[PDB]
Amino acid sequence: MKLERVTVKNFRSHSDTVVEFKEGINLIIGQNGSGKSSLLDAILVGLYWPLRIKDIKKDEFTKVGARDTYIDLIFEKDGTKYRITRRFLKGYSSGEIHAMKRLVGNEWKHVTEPSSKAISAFMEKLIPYNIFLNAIYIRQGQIDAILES
Amino acid sequence: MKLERVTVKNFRSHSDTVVEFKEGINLIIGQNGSGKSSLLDAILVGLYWPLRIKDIKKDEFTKVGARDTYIDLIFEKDGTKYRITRRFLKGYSSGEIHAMKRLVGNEWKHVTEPSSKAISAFMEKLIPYNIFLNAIYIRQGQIDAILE
Amino acid sequence: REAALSKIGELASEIFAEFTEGKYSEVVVRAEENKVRLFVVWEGKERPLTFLSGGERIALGLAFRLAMSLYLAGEISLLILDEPTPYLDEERRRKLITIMERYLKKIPQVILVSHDEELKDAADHVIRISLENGSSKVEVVS
Amino acid sequence: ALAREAALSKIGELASEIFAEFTEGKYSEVVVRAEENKVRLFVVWEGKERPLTFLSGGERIALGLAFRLAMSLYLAGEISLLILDEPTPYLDEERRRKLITIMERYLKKIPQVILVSHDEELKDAADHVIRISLENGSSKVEVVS
Ligand SMILES: Nc1ncnc2c1ncn2[C@@H]1O[C@H](COP(=O)(O)OP(=O)(O)OP(=O)(O)O)[C@@H](O)[C@H]1O
Ligand SMILES: Nc1ncnc2c1ncn2[C@@H]1O[C@H](COP(=O)(O)OP(=O)(O)OP(=O)(O)O)[C@@H](O)[C@H]1O
Ligand SMILES: [Mg+2]
Ligand SMILES: [Mg+2]
Repeated sequence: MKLERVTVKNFRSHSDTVVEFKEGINLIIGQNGSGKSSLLDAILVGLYWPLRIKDIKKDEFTKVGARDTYIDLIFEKDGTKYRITRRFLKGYSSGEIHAMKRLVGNEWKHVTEPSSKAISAFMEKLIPYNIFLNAIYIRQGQIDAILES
Repeated sequence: MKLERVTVKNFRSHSDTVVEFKEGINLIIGQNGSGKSSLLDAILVGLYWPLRIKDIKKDEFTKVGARDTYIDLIFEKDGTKYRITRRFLKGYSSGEIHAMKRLVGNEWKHVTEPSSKAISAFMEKLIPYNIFLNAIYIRQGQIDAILE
Repeated sequence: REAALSKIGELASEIFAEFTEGKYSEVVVRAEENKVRLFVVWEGKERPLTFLSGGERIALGLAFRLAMSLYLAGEISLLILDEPTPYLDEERRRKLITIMERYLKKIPQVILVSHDEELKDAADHVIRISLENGSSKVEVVS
Repeated sequence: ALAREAALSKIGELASEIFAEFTEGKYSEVVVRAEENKVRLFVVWEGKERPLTFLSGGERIALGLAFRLAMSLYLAGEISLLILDEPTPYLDEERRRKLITIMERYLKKIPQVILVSHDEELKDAADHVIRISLENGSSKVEVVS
């Protein structure tokens, strides 16, 4: 798996951010309270939502003054370029966006049914949640967790 | 409560250490692996042994290459000057030594029977192990524990 | 525990406010039956602890600890902290030093352990510990 | 059961190398054992295996990073990505430097790695550097290196 770009809107301290990750070592220096972990958790949210992390709840990650939360992720896995779009709204599904696509030329095409259910199942087969959590994304405060048994 | 002097022999990296604590902010600067937490945990063992903390074991804390672990703690509490002394003998638990005394005049006198159970019972009444670990000695990595 | 935390709250707020440059005006200690809830006031509204960043959490933890030791400065009088600077950036570390000269100094006795030299400034007594040949060596400075 | 023994054993040889380096040989080897699905870790010190409690707090973070790197190195073709949030806590000045070294020595063998930190010192061992600041209630990303 390789991340290309992350677009987040109204996620914690993020109102509208766009990050383009490259190959090699990508550092993001920031001070306490700046947005570092916020960006990473959005990436997690947009990939496996719904999650099983008690310390990450929908009604809490929507930027204070905002109403909708937007996360757009474009990544590459085994030659195929995928893209997942999540749009959170506290009111209706009509506006809610949950679609994972496959790039065909210059056009993105539904990899499957646009819903948390279908996208979850497809992501689980593309890259299992557990493997992402103790092998890929090491959250803040969890560096030596791997030593625990 | 106020700590006065701690003498530690053969506890993890400590061979023969003696520290004198004073009023105000007493700082101990050291590098990773230099002996800081070891000294602090020695104080905890000296005050409340037997502790039921999984990462502090009698069989494990004896300094490698030695047999005699000795901890002598001098501290004040409500005007009285106390002193706890403990000795562990690797390989011979029958050799342990536990004693707690108070400064009467200029002569340390047993405040209770010299044993773990007796000392412990007296410490739990002079300052409960529970309050010690929750409001007094914040172990490494435990600073936000109170938030949970 | 309910009655306990509902005493140090004002002090914790005070300290946490200066630790975060007013970013968080207050710390609320509410009750929820057999389980206390702590909130932080951000932009005038109460926010749950998840609201904070990792470094901010460590700061709130230090604030409570100092508030606690302060409230008990008479009956207990001692606080022992092992490595208070993890997760703090350069700025929060400088603020910590101010919080030491201001609150930590109000406690009869404090034993602080750290790899951070920078803390030497707000200390009354300094002792150096190093590993000299498989064994710990102690040197008194201040 | 034995295929996991092969994986683990391999990751341990990798962790041992990085950790010996990270600690200037203070700990010469990291051991990984398996007595019925129960994985135990030991660090070799002065010739013998020592349980993990033997370690200091900073050392335990260094060993943790060693297993994360080793882990990502062993899956570098199947996963190719490692994201570390704040890798420096508990590490003293020297171990922080040493870490940098461990970075463009091992961290550069993984296709893609996303680091996050408040330590500007890691600004060297990076390929691309991005700053994030909190301007007026919202985060602002500025591209640098
Ligand atoms: N719902 C929200 N709306 C707006 N801002 C928020 C929201 N939730 C959290 N924040 C802000 O985001 C910050 C925490 O973000 P984050 O965890 O990304 O920081 P960080 O860069 O990782 O810092 P550290 O070095 O402390 O880890 C807090 O300082 C907080 O004020
Ligand atoms: N039984 C033992 N015999 C000899 N040396 C030991 C023993 N147990 C632990 N050590 C050594 O003591 C060190 C850990 O001590 P301690 O936890 O006191 O360090 P520290 O000064 O707190 O460092 P840090 O900044 O990493 O927290 C380890 O580096 C280890 O090598
Ligand atoms: Mg963070
Ligand atoms: Mg320590």
